[PDB]
Amino acid sequence: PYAVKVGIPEFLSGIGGGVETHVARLETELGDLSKLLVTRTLKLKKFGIPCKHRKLILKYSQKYRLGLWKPRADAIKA
Amino acid sequence: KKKNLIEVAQFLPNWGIGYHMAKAHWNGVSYEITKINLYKDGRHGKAWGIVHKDGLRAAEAPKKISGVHKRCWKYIPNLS
Amino acid sequence: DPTEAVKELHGKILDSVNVKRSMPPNALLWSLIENCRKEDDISFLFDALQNLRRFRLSNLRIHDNFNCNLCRQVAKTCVRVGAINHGKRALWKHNVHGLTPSVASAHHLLSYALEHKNSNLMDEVMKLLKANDLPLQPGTADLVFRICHETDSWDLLAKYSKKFCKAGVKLRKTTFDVWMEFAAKRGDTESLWKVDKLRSETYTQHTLSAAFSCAKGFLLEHKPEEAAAVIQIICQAYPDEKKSALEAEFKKLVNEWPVDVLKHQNEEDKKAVAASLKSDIPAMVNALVNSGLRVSVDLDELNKNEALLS
RNA sequence: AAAAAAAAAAAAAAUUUUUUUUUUUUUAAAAAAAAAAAAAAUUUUUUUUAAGAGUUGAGAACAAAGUGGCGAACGGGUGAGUAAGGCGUGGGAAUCUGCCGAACAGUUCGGGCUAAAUCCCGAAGAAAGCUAGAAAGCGCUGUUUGAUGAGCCUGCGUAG
RNA sequence: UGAGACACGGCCCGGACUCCCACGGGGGGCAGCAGUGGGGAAUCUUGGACAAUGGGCGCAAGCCUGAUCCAGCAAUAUUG
RNA sequence: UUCGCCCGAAGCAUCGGACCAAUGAUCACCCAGCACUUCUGUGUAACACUAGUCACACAAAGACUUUUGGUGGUCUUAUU
Ligand SMILES: [K+]
Ligand SMILES: [K+]
Ligand SMILES: [Mg+2]
Ligand SMILES: [Mg+2]
Ligand SMILES: [Mg+2]
Ligand SMILES: [Mg+2]
Ligand SMILES: [Mg+2]
Ligand SMILES: [Mg+2]
Ligand SMILES: [Mg+2]
Ligand SMILES: [Mg+2]
Ligand SMILES: [Mg+2]
Ligand SMILES: [Mg+2]
Ligand SMILES: [Mg+2]
Ligand SMILES: [Mg+2]
Ligand SMILES: [Mg+2]
Ligand SMILES: [Mg+2]
Repeated sequence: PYAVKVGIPEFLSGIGGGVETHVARLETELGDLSKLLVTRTLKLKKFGIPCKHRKLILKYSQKYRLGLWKPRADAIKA
Repeated sequence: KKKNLIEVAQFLPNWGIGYHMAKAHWNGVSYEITKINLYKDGRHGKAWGIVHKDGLRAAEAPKKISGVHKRCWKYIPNLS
Repeated sequence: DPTEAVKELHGKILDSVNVKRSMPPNALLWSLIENCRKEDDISFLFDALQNLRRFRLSNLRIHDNFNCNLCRQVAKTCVRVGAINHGKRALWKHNVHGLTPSVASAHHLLSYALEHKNSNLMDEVMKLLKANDLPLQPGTADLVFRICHETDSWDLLAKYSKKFCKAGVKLRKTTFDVWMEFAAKRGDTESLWKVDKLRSETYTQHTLSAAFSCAKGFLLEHKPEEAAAVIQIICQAYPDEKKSALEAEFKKLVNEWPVDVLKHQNEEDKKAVAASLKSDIPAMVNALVNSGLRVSVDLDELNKNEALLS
């Protein structure tokens, strides 16, 4: 039920809550999802991501790296 | 709409006494019905059963079944 | 749509069950059964059965299904009016009406199928017997062989005779007579001696109609001597009670047997069998009169049949 | 409309092929609901209605509205009243105490609220069940306790 | 009702004041945080976040929290 | 601020009728069920020549029992 190949856009679309508007900027500046999983708040603040979206991205990065959460594969057809 | 234990036992001879009932997500466990306490509407009630672990009986005296009105129940046609 | 005895009876029940919350007498249910007249009024009866089952478990604490005779009678009432779908719903193993499937309900359905000449209704009733795990019985075999006699269905004969013989049932004499006489109507000689061998395994002494059919099979081989000896030994071992019946069966020879045995042949075989019977059956009548049998036959009906000029 | 594993190389490409387990059916070993239109020798392709229905198989949200539990007696504000039923300080006996810690025993059966319940009523002895998704994990009840609070009383001290 | 209240943002009744009303009748209580009139010589933003600490509910994930934390205004104070 | 009278909203309390509306206990009565009896009807299996004979279920009745469900009475109204 989860996405097999997970990148930055699948991760951010699985988080939801309007945070998927920063897919293009985070692809341009961070590129790799493994870089995003260890990005902290000052770097995301420099990229123009607001407070609640920053906190959501960091929360689900910590959840994803521990196995506690995976993005669902049902968000494949836009 | 999914069926609870009573709404499955209506399509059963002798009200399902003697048959093995299980929840749909259960894997290797079922209850062998001993008494059904039907309510007025015919869709809800209580149930008493004998628990079977891996097709083998594990208890001597029957007990009241939890979650009878949950809409996830089914009967096993092979164990009964 | 409903008959008025039935609307009133249904209500008095659905009113005792629902409003008074007390069990009605059994007589009201049984009179709702006896007063069904049209097809639409047995949906009322099934609604009554469902409500009485719900009340029996809910108030009386009765888990048991409705008993055997009640299921027999609801099936026979469902088929006496003529609603076969709800009639055959009494054979269902899983139903909300508390109906236990029995051999008797299927016997009612097959009695209707015999009396109304319904060939596929065999296939649904027997598939319902197999599906709802009811055992195969000699009376079921009796009714099945009797109907597939009357419907020109040799495939049903072969399939269900294999099923019954694999099931290990003990076929009665009458169904053996029906089998042998229908194989005489069709002309399968090898199957005729096969079922004769099977019945000789089953019973010892021949009866009238089966020695009759053995004579038919021998006459299909144009060997009237063995046929004459067989009907001689079956005529000696009887008293004079069925003197009209044996004459009626000899009228069956001179009227209906050649037509039935030549409907299933090809045209050159129709010519061959017409010539062979025209050579054998007058010699057969003269042999029977020579042996001492006083049998009244009509030899003009040999040429009065419209089939025997093929 | 079943579970697990692999698919990278020659003569427009998402979903299929192969291997092992498993439920059921069909003819004792193998094989694998109704109607319309078409094709082939009963099966296949497309479409409509399925499913108060011989157990429809999984899934997602249900907040959409509720019943129920717990908390809204804490935290926050102000000093109107109050001259002693208050406060400060020290004691007491005639009490209760959710949540929290630690023992023991139980957790049975009927009915009612359009439907149900850990909601309400009744019987014993008091109770209440959920979860094989949270199956020996929560929860409830009775009895002994610790801890924390609360109620009650009182000596002394406390304006003009 | 509740273990706990005779309960600031619960209920019932009476009173004064006040807002709707389709005119039958309903509704309200900043001495919570901001803020406004008024009185006065005179006393502030209709701010941000639940990141920390504390608290309620939940098994958790979390969700609430003008408690708080932190910014804003004012020589009002401070051995700067 | 206090005292004496008149009135008495909501509410806690106390009575009183009331079998009001439930609940409980106890009486009957009616179906229905479990075991039983049948010279009864309707099925299944042998047999017998088509008639017996067992096995069923009859709910088809019977009648003392006993139970589930109802209905109608009582309780010094017994608990709300
Ligand atoms: K916080
Ligand atoms: K100054
Ligand atoms: Mg409050
Ligand atoms: Mg307070
Ligand atoms: Mg303060
Ligand atoms: Mg102060
Ligand atoms: Mg409380
Ligand atoms: Mg109280
Ligand atoms: Mg307020
Ligand atoms: Mg203020
Ligand atoms: Mg001024
Ligand atoms: Mg906290
Ligand atoms: Mg907790
Ligand atoms: Mg604030
Ligand atoms: Mg200075
Ligand atoms: Mg009053």
